[PDB]
Amino acid sequence: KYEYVELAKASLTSAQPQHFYAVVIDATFPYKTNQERYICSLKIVDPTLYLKQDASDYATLVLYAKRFEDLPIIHRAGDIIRVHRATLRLYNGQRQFNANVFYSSSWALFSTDKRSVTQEINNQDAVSDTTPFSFSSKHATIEKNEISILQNLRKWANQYFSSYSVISSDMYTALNKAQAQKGDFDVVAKILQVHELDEYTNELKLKDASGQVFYTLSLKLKFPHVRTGEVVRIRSATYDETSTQKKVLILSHYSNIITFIQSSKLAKELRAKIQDDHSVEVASLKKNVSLNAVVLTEVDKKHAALPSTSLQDLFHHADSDKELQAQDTFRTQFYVTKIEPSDVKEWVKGYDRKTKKSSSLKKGDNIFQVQFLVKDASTQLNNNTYRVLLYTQDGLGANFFNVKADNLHKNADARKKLEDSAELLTKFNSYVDAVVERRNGFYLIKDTKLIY
Amino acid sequence: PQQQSAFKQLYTELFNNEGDFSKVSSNLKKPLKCYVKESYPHFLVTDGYFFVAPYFTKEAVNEFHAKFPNVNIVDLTDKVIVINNWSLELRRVNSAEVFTSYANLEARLIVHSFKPNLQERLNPTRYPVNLFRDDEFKTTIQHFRHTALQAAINKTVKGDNLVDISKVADAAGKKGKVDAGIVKASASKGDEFSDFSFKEGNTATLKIADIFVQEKG
DNA sequence: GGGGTTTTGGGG
DNA sequence: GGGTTTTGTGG
DNA sequence: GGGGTTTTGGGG
Repeated sequence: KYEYVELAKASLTSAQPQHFYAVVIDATFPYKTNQERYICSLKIVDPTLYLKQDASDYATLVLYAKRFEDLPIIHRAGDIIRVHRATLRLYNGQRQFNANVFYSSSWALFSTDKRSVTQEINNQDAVSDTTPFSFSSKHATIEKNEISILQNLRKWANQYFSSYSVISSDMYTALNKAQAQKGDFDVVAKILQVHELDEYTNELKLKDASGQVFYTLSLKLKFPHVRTGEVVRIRSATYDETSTQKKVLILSHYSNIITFIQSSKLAKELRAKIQDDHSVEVASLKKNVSLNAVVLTEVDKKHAALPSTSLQDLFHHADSDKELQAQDTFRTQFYVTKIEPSDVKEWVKGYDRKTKKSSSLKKGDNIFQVQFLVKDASTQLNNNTYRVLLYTQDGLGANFFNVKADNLHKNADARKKLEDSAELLTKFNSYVDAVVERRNGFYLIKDTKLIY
Repeated sequence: PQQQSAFKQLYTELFNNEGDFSKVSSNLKKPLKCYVKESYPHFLVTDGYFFVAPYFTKEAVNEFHAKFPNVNIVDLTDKVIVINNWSLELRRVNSAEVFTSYANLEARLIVHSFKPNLQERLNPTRYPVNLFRDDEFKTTIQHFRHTALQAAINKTVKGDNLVDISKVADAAGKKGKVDAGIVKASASKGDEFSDFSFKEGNTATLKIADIFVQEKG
């Protein structure tokens, strides 16, 4: 039987192991300190300790372990953690709870929202509202009397996050003032874009309330929950003074990227206030070489929720994988290495609806017949290039270039705009975000259009 | 604007000049004063911002063990060294095995001569990060590869072999294999792209383990 | 037996 | 404990 | 002292 105490009521004198339920509002990633020690530092809150008189008040929790796997990975703020056998002491004025997981202490994480982060990523349903989505040791036990504690704390957590910022202005620094910091700092920003730099790394394009844009590397394995349009808190970032071409934040092994529970007032306001910025892209288009990525296209709103499929799966597994075989419409990202036919003037051909044949626009029903040769992160090292078609005879991708089909041999205006788009598409660091439809072994672009 | 990291500027100019070390600015070929972060199992030195792995020639270590007796190299951790004679080469490697590289490409700092300064050498510096993990530098290497890829494809792909429109305009009773969209990027030998024009520098170097045995069997 | 932790020798 | 390992592209 | 474990009483 375990007796759970509230943060503010825990004993500072009795150095005896105490147990409690609390809401996590901040946490480092579990990190190693030497050869046999791992640590995770987090800030916790509850009905008796959550607000200084305005800024958010809190207690600290430090978990010590001998293995990485024995520590909790906090992907989201607002979830609940349960700790057993923690020793409380005062550390520089704050109530610090310490727990040696490598000995007799244990922890368990409970989802405040319907699903846990991982469950949201894998589209899984929670076993029950009383099941921990993660915990230390081989087992975890929740008694009947704990249910009310958990249900009441969740209700309180949502009230807290919906009526308070929780992560107050004193817990992070404005991006446009980052360069003035002597060391590391925290940030709260919206993810404007997630660029797949390579096999193991994502590049996040961030923008906070100050309007400044910054880029940062985010390992795919470490932070698999990063999503465009979402707000996150970054624990421990540093300003990169060696980056001249663009504003870059450097993260450390202990750094963490944390999202917010649905009820978060802060995340809701920032999600709406912070709007997409393309200033970096527009400026880079004036340089011969852009170290900044530029996504040239935008997919139709109805596909915004559709997951993306790599070129590796699209061309190498699409005829063998069960899941990919049952699908005919996919979303993918890639960069164009070359566009055929070479002569931009031949991009538009005359099409005969009856004989299913096309000819040089020296005659016919005008349509686009463009063949892009692409490549991506998943196929970066191989010796291949992949064909992606823009054959608009049936309407698919008819407005891709924002130029209606016309005889490019006669219409100088259209030819010029297409030629400019050609150079942009084949330019280094230019990428395409598009939806495709598989037909007779080929993928045709559709419901996709240039935004530059 | 101004590049604070000497290594970043050096390595970036090497890649932007097709691995030709003679094309890199001469005002950058001056003695390198760098702090030693690690000495074993990996010898890593920093320039105040990033860390790189120096590759010592057999001549460099013998000359070292002569002008500086008993002062072991594998114990230079947390001490500074001054590389007077060095060169930069571009090498094709397996990034999955070499962490000081990226995209199977590595820029090596060949060391010919270096002297240790144990004179309480200090310098408050930010935590050194792997240059081959830096955002901008990785991007520079991607530009390098993209340039080589594009030149090879524009030389290999010709004749405008466009998919016949009929194959996708009457696909009611037509089935096809997606691999029909795969096109070779160059005249290679294996499955990896290797059509580069920079001549892969050679130069013999010592394995960090041999220098450990030469000092402590 | 061996950890962590003090119980510092001995329970279930 | 607001920190720094290598497993050296979760750590 | 108490875990997990097997040592089933007794080390450091």
